[PDB]
Amino acid sequence: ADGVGNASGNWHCDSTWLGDRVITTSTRTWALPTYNNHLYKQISSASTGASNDNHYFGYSTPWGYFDFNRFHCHFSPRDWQRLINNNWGFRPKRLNFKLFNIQV
Amino acid sequence: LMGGFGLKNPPPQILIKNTPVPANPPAEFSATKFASFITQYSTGQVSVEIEWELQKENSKRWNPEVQYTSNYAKSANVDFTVDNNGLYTEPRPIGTRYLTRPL
Repeated sequence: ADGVGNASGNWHCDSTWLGDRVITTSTRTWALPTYNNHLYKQISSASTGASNDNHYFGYSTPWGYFDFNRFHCHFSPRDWQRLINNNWGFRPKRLNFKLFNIQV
Repeated sequence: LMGGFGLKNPPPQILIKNTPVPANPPAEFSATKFASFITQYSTGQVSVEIEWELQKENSKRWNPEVQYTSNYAKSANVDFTVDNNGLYTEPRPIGTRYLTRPL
């Protein structure tokens, strides 16, 4: 907990290569609108003229979500080069996620 | 100026010689130097081990570097290999300067 005038986090974008580990860190700035005017909505392919293969039924939500699942979210092009030229393999190990400096 | 490491005290010269083996001397003494020797030669193995220290690349450059690479396309031979007669060849000079640094 911080006040109005104190930052709640620092910018960290970095890549650290140690031994058989590489640690990527990426910071981005985001913007979140209000979706659906705070409503849940039944959504469907009804009255879309959809083919049978395209039918669906579901719900749209007021919520947003964070998606970091792509490799350029993490590796820079140079970092990706270091990985692929020097290594027979790699896998993810652990993850850390932070949201901070909220402004409404 | 041809390149490499100038050394006050370089790796020493290593000198090798076949020891002379006289042929059969005459039956009466002569003070003249022997000119007559058994012809011979020698062979063996030699090993050299050098430890090298590396200076790692610290760069914050965003975009990919230039790298030395072999050509991916097909060809009749592979670079830095023997041919069908057993002759090892080196296709080209390879320098050391690929990675970059700010000035």
